[PDB]
Amino acid sequence: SMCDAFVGTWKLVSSENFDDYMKEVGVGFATRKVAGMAKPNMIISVNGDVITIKSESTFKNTEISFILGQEFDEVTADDRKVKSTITLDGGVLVHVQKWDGKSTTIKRKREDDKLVVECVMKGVTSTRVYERA
Ligand SMILES: O=C(O)c1ccccc1-c1c2ccc(=O)cc-2oc2cc(O)ccc12
Ligand SMILES: O=C(O)c1ccccc1-c1c2ccc(=O)cc-2oc2cc(O)ccc12
Repeated sequence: SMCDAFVGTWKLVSSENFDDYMKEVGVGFATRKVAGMAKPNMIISVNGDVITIKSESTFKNTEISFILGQEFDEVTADDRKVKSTITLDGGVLVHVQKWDGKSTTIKRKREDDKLVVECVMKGVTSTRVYERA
C-alpha cells in the first residue's frame, strides 16, 4: 500500500528548532536537553492494518502501534498524558497528539530518499530530516 513508502529504517541526519518547538509543547528542561541530543533511528513497519513506529536512541527506546484514524494512548517523558490519532492525508502521515485541551501535529512526508518531519505547536515549527539506514 501507500504505507510502504514510509516502511524501513531511518536515521536522524538534521534537526532545526526542536528545542523551541519542545518549549512551546511544554516539555521540561531536562527532557528537552536529553531529547535534543538524541540521534534516533526510527523503524517503520506494517503488519496488516497495524503500523508500528519504533525509535531507538541512547536516550530511549519507544514503540507505538496503531491503526490509521483510530485514537490511541501514547506515553511521553513530560507532564502530559496524550491521546494520539495518526491518519494518512494525501501521502503525508499526520500525527495529532492531544492533551489538556491542547494539540500538536507531527507530519512525515517522503521527499527524495528522505523522511521529512514537520512538528508544529501554536505557530512554532521544527523540521527534522531522516535518511534510509
Ligand atoms: O520523530 C521525531 O523526530 C519526533 C518529532 C517531534 C516530536 C517527537 C518525535 C519523536 C518521536 C515521535 C513519535 C514516535 O513514535 C517516536 C519518536 O521518537 C523520538 C525519539 C527521539 O530521540 C526524538 C524524537 C522522537
Ligand atoms: O517524551 C519522550 O519520552 C521523549 C524522550 C526522548 C526523546 C524524545 C521523546 C519524545 C517522544 C518519544 C516517543 C513518542 O512516541 C513520542 C514522543 O513525543 C515527544 C514530543 C515532544 O514534544 C518531545 C519529545 C518527545
